[PDB]
This record gives sequence, structure tokens and C-alpha cells, in this order.
Amino acid sequence: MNTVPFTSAPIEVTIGIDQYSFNVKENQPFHGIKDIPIGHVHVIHFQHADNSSMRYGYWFDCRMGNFYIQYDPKDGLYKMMEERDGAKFENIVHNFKERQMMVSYPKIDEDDTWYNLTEFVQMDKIRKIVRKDENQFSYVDSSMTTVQENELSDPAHSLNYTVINFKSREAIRPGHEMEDFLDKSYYLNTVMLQGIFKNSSNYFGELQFAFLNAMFFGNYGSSLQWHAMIELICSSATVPKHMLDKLDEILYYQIKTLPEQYSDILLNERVWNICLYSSFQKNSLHNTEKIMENKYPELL
Amino acid sequence: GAMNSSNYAELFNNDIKLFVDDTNVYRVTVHKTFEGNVATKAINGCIFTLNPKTGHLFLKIIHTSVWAGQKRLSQLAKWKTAEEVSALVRSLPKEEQPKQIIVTRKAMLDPLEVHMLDFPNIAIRPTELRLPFSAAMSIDKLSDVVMKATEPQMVLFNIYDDWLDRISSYTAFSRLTLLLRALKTNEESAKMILLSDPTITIKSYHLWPSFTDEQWITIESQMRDLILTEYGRKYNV
Ligand SMILES: O=C1NCCN1C1CC1
Repeated sequence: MNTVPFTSAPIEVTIGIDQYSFNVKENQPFHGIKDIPIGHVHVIHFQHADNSSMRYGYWFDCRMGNFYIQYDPKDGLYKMMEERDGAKFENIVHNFKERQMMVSYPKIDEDDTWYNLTEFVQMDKIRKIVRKDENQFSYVDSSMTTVQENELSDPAHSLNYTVINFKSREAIRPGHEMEDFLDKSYYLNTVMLQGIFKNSSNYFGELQFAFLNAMFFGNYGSSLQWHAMIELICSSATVPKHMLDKLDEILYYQIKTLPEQYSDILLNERVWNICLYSSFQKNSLHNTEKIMENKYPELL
Repeated sequence: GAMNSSNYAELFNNDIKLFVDDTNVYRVTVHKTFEGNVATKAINGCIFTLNPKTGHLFLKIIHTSVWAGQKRLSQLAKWKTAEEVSALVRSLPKEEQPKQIIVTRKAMLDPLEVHMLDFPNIAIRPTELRLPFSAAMSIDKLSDVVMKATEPQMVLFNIYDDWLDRISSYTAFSRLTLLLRALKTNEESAKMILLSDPTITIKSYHLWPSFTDEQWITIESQMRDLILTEYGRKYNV
């Protein structure tokens, strides 16, 4: 079990740690989050009380270093930092724990939600989507645009998701126009899985990361990416059986975790109706179709 | 974006553009089978690809053999249209290739966009105009060229005959759409109007009759009456 200490909490803020959240008051004696499960990536995220504009946060993996949070009054945000002095860090944490100044990562033993949302998400792949090589952790916020959004403007602050575009020479083999546009299996299996992602685990990892950024930061381009990656699978007639079964599980837990009140902005009616009712895979997503029909029947 | 009455004069500027109409590509007769079921029999069709400024009509005849052994023919027909238009563009010298292609039905947008990916600078546009190009097969010589075909073939026609020697391309297009609208609303009467007078002939190298300027005004008036007549007979007005 790992710990992310806070130097202090000088501004009132709602702090998220994965799917949990808690409110911290201005100058409240808060000094961090303990008992964080080892073995998963995590995200620690922030929404200031005085300006709910810009949700922002940090993806990290406690196996890759000792990380802490410190508010910067010049840039006006809570910043993640790495402490290289291991003994200084252990002594800081032990003091804050003895004074019980830390919240406990509140995981129910039965509860596999976070695993199910991050099964294929790796910190090394996150750091290729979010480029800032001097840090072991990755900053994301509500406003960051994707490479594909910038093609249609600061490149260093972009989300370098894999560009998917159904009307592109990459997606469409010369002479197979109709076939490839109506059945995207070539684009999924040859171009994307064999060519770019190398395997379905990396594809699912990017899909899951895209969803989590959409959910936690309201990042619009991430939501676009999540839906495009779903649509590419659903619009393929030929998909490995194990990929379809895993996709059904992935989407089930995503739909389950979505805040009910954000479904209007996080779910694209067209993609979901197409995927569940018109596509090649309309009959292959049983768990996802069942939770969608019981939780968001209005969208459909 | 979309092409409509507001930007109608754009059709007659000096940027090369083509209308593509796919309504006569897949044509069938519906009939009963010996067992009393229903079946279709395809007949020859055509892509109607028209430069509205020059009158040049690239008519790509679609022979029924292209449908043999194929499924979902109405969907295939859109992609076949897009394939043939793309092949036409590639066959033209660069300085003759269009800068825009306007499709008369929105269902042609994605097929044509996908087939034209190699041409990112050619704009594929829909239109809000309800153009009467389906009635192209009411032009006798055109229908004849399509029905007699025994293999695929594309023929270059001028749909304005020699009209541009005397009128502008705006006026010629207006005359064409009026003739086609009339033929579409009542083919028999329209054709009666156009041929009633045996002294006005269609030249061997022309599609429409050799009307004087004054006779075209009479003809044009009679087509408006017909279109209004039918609009009454239809709606009871
Ligand atoms: O203008 C006409 N009328 C039909 C045949 N002819 C074209 C092919 C040379």
C-alpha cells in the first residue's frame, strides 16, 4: 500500500482519487492519501471550489517512484512532484500517518471496479499519449486537445491518441472502397491491431484511458476517441471472439461507473444505437446492451 | 456546403463543376413469378454526369451484367456510381478535372467522398435543389443509347445542342430543367408539345428540336402551362 502526501491544502478543492472524491476546505489540515493499491495506475484529480473551470489531474503508478502533491500559488494549482530522497519521503509519510492527517483510499474488498476500468492501461503507454518525458507521472485536464482535433493548437500540451478516421486513405484500400467502408475489419485488424497497436491489449488500454479522461476531466476529445475506438470494433464483421467478449466487459464497467447525470454529455446516441442495434456486433455485447437498456433507455 | 437557390449563379462561373445524378443507375421491372411470388428484372441504366456551364453530359451507361451475382443492388448502385465518376475524373486532363462535384441525392455523398480520397481538393457537395435529372431517360435518343447497349460504355453528349451560341448557360440550364421537369410531370404531353409541329425537326447530331428564339418562348410557355396544369390535376386546384 502506497501513499501520496500533500505538503498542504491552501485552497478549497474537491480531490478525486480514481473513482472516489472528497472535499477539502481552505487551509484544512489535509496531508494526503494513504493505502493506495499497488498494481494499478491511479489518477489524482482536482476541481477548485472557487473555479470549477479546469478539472485537472495526474496519472501515476506508485511502483515508478515516490510522488507527492504541493500547491503552487503562482500557477494556481496542485502540482504532482517526485521526491528522489527515499528516506526523506518515508519520514514525511510516517509523520503524517502518525498524526492521522491522511485519507484512506476507500476500497471495498469485494470491489473490482478500478481494476475493471484500468485492466489494460499501462503507465508506459499513458506517457506516450501525454508527452512530458522529464516526469514519471502525466498531467491531463479538461481543455487539452488531441492531435486529431489540432489537425481539424499547442502541440506539447496535446493528447497523442491514435488517429482514427473512417474516411481516410489509411482506412480504405484502393479498389476496396465499398468493402472497407461498410466492413472495417481490414482497418481494425491489419492497420490498427497488427500495424499500430501490435495487440488488442494496447488497443483496449488506449480505449480505457480515453474513457477515463472523458469521465474524470470532461475532456471532449477523449470522449471522441473512446467512441471511435468502439465504433471501429462494432463496424467490423470479423473480430476475434476473445476481443468481443473482453470489449463487452470493458464497456459494461464503464457504463456502470458513469455518473447518471453526465450520461447526456458523455454518450453519443449515434454510436451506441449503431453499435448495439445496427452493427455487425449488435448481438455480441450482451452485458453492455443489458446495462445500457436498464440505465439509459432514453438514449436509445 | 450545400447548393441551393441562394448560391445558384455559382453553377455558371468559371470553376469546373459537375452534377452527378444516380437515379437511373439501377433500374428494374417488378413482375410475378410462375409460383406467384414477385421478382425484379434489371434493365440497362446510366449515370447522368453534367457540366451545367458547358452542357457536356458524360453519360456512363450501366449494363445489366454489372449486377449479375451481386447482392444489395440499390446500395451497390451508389458505390458503382462513385467508382465510375472517380474513374471519369482520373481519365480527364488535370485542367479539365472538376473543382466541385454536386450530387443530386445525399446518399451519394459518402460513396463519392470515399472513392475520391485521392482528390482532397475536389469538393463533394449536396444540393437542396430538386433537380429533374431522373427524366433524362425521357429524352428519346438518350434512352435509345442506353437500351441498345450490350456492354458498359460512356458517351459524351452536349445536352444544350447549340443553344449556347444564342443564350447564356444560366438561361440554357433554366430551359433544360424546365423541359425535364415537364417531361417528369407528364411525359406524353411534354413530348406532344415538343414535336407537335412536323416542320420543326431534331438534327441528326442534336437531341432537342431546332426551335427559333421565338418558338422557344412559345415552347417554354407551353411547358410552364403543363407543369401548372398537372399541379392542378394533381391537387385539384
Ligand atoms: O447529339 C446527338 N444526338 C444523339 C446522338 N448525338 C451524339 C452522339 C453524337
